[PDB]
Order: sequence, then C-alpha cells, then structure tokens
Amino acid sequence: HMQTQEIISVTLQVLSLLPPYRQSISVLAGSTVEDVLKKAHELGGFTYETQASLSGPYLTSVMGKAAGEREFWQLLRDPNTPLLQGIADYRPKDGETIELRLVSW
Repeated sequence: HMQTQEIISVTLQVLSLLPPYRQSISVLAGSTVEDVLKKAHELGGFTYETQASLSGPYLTSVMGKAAGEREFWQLLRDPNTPLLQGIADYRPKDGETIELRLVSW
C-alpha cells in the first residue's frame, strides 16, 4: 500500500531587521509555521527563540532581536494580513509568504 505527502515551498520573510531575511523553505504540507522556522534554522542563517504560553509557544526573538516592552513578533500572510493563529497552529499553503513583523502596541 502506497502512502504520499506533498512537499510545499513557503517563503519566510522578516523585514523588521537590517539586513532583511527572505528565504524559500521546503516542508511537508501540514507543517506548521513552527516547523517552517525549524527548517529555516537547520538551513543556516535563521535564528529564533520561543517561550511557552497557556495557548502554545510564541516568538520572543527573531534573528537575534528580542521583542521589548509592549512589543511582539506578529505573524502575517503576504501582503499585509495578520494571522490570528499561533506558530504551532497555522499550516501554510504552497507558495504562501509568511512574514514575522516586530510591532508595538
């Protein structure tokens, strides 16, 4: 009995930093954003940190830049669409661009 999975490509981008980060990342369909970040780190040149919360992990640092007071790393889908899901819940689609943006409130 055969079994199959699709390999998709997700573009990960961070424009809140100089220099900006932008890379195409290959993962299996069904991977979460957190799986994309893990693969980006394995490829080299991407780092991040997460912390636990009652609703799952969330980003506290991206490419060495920690969110400060009244700031957080926001997850968006290109062009400018906030995703109201955590990194461990959102499952990107083939060809999607995922952006991490440091925002203050």
